[PDB]
Amino acid sequence: EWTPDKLRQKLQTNAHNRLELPLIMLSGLPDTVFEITELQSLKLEIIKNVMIPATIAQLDNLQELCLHQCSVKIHSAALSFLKENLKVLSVKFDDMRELPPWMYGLRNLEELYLVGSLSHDISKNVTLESLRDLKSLKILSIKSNVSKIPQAVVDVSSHLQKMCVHNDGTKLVMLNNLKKMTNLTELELVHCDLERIPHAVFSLLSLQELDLKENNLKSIEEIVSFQHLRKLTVLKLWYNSIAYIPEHIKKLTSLERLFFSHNKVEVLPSHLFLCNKIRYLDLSYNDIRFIPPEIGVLQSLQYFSITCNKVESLPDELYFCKKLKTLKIGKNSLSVLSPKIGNLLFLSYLDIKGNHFEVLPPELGDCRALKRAGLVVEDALFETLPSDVREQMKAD
Amino acid sequence: LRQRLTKNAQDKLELHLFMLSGIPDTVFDLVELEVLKLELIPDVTIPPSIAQLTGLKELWLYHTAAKIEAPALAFLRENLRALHIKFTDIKEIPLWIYSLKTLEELHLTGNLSAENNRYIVIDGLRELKRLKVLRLKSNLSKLPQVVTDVGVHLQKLSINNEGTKLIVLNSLKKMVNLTELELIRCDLERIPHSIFSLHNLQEIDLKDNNLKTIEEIISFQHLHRLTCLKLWYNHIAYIPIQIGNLTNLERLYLNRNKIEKIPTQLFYCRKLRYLDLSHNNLTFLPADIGLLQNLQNLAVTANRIEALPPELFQCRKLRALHLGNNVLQSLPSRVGELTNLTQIELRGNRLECLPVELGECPLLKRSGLVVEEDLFSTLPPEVKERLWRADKE
Repeated sequence: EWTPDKLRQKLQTNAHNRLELPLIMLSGLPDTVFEITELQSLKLEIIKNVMIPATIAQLDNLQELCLHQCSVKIHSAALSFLKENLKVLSVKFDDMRELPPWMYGLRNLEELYLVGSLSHDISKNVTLESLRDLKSLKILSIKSNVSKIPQAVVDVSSHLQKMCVHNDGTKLVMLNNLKKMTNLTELELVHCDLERIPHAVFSLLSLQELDLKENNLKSIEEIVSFQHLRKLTVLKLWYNSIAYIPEHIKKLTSLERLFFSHNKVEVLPSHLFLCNKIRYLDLSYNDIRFIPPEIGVLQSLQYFSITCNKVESLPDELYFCKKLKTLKIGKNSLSVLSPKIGNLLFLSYLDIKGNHFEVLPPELGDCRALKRAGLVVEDALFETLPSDVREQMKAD
Repeated sequence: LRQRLTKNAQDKLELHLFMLSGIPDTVFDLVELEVLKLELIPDVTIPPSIAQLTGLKELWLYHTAAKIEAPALAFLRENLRALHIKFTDIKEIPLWIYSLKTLEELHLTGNLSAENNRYIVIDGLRELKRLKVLRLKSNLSKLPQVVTDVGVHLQKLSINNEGTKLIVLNSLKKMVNLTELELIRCDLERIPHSIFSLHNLQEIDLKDNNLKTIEEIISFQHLHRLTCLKLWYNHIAYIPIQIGNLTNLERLYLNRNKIEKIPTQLFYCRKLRYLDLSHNNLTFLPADIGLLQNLQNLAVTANRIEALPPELFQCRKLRALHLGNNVLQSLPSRVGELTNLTQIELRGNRLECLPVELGECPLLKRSGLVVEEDLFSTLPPEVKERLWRADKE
């Protein structure tokens, strides 16, 4: 049925920029798969009871597998070859049998994407506790209900660099495992049902990027020990219910990426602006009433998204900072736009859609890095501009 | 058969006959067919109805023991011009291939080296006169004397031994008409001097020859016509400065090597157009890349380059900037000055956000701009509308 020509014309690329075969709705693998030796990945979607032959040895370029609802078996020499060749895996398990026990037998694994539906009996998974066999595993994305962190995660404490969980409404407990992370750099706890910051997250000592998205954090209080995360530059805390940012964020002087958008903060603090190292500050769709005038310290800020907030008064101190490149104030509560905007030499993004304005000043022509495609304004207010001012951003 | 017709890389009409009892006569009734592909056809005879196959120019023989009719033999003598022969046994090759006179491209893939059949079977390629392309994926321990006899008219010698070293013995001096030499997977471990004795070569490929050192290239100025030095898939850990003497290079394929630093002398060559240094150990990119104005596709995929210098965007002819799988922290806005850019690869990088000026490139589209979806979302929805429209329009 599946000639090699059909598989050659089936060939395409995946989300990881690899040559992937999306084998979907089949009974097994064809033997003409292995004639395409240039393949780098196979997407097996709902192909159960599959026995992989040794002819996979012809797939020298293969470095990725993506098993989607497939209860696949492998043969011994094929197992050895994929042990000596494979780097990336991504297995989804709608049913437990669809997760294969053979896949942990490799040792050259770097990246793993363990999406699926794990049972709450997590510590009983000896198949999980075989990730200690993997001597190069650095990316571990478990999109499943991980209530209690496995000791499988303990066994890969050092070699791991990216740790991702989508717990999907289950509380993340047994914190001593995440205390045992030594060389982990990227902790991505997306929707782990964290009622606050866990003490495990704070016992990290080598973190660089922390994401607590969709985690109902109550406060950011323990920050007296975030100073030990001098390696941290990325703080991802948006789509949350945080209502305030205390002064304690001054502890980290290496913070660059700060996310606080879609939060319950009603007034932005000035002591948040006291830190000047912060280059990325995201606060879109917040409830901020006004910006205190201490934001002038934030000179290195290249991203201040205050768009779709409740902000009615914008101080002139923010326009003193000229390094702000990506600035979005769209759908805000402003009344007039500040004439002094020309000092922002590096300003590519300006978004003012939805916000009520009386008359667009000619000083919008004073922006140098602004572009007409970068200046998202309505057609009616596009008409309310001088022709030279129109051409200033329209003509490249 | 009409719906079975396809097209090859050479834009010729194609027909792949795989695992049939014989060969259909309705295949031979076709007139628009150009390349017929005989794969795994056990012991068939070619009917003279090949007189209908006037556009037929490439006979592809894969494991096919073919017997031949005399009028069809004459027709193939006067029409057929490209024959590819793959065989498992040295008796599987047809003996009427020597009677072909219009044949110029031959692809003898499969072991020609056997006891008392080592190049004695193909000793009949002396009868071949117009042969210019001779691909040999045949595990040759030593290069034949028969190609030393033939190479006066040969113009391309692609030898794949799949792991067997050639004892060249400078025997290419009698082979003076080569314009291309593709020594692939030969495990040479050194560049021999036969390529150096030649003068007419313009495309030199030394793929997977385990070239640890390439210090000989100082003499490559003697080769005044070389334009594509494909020194890829080797063990090259550094580039000697005498490559600066090679001003005639246009494509320098050094990808999948162990080179960790580019000397600035390599950056003297103004004629470089395809600087592919992907899958290497480069940690920084020198600014002198702005001097290389003729560069079009700079592929530094899967390197250690953390920051692109602004001088990289001095060269306005960059058509395909393959920056994927690198450690690029941020891409500077000077890419908005580039116009020839058609496909830029940024997925798999440390890129924090996509700058707005990336939308300034006219010919760039979504298929060209391959990037992670969240990285795509960082562009303004009006700029994102422009790029999505370039996908649409």
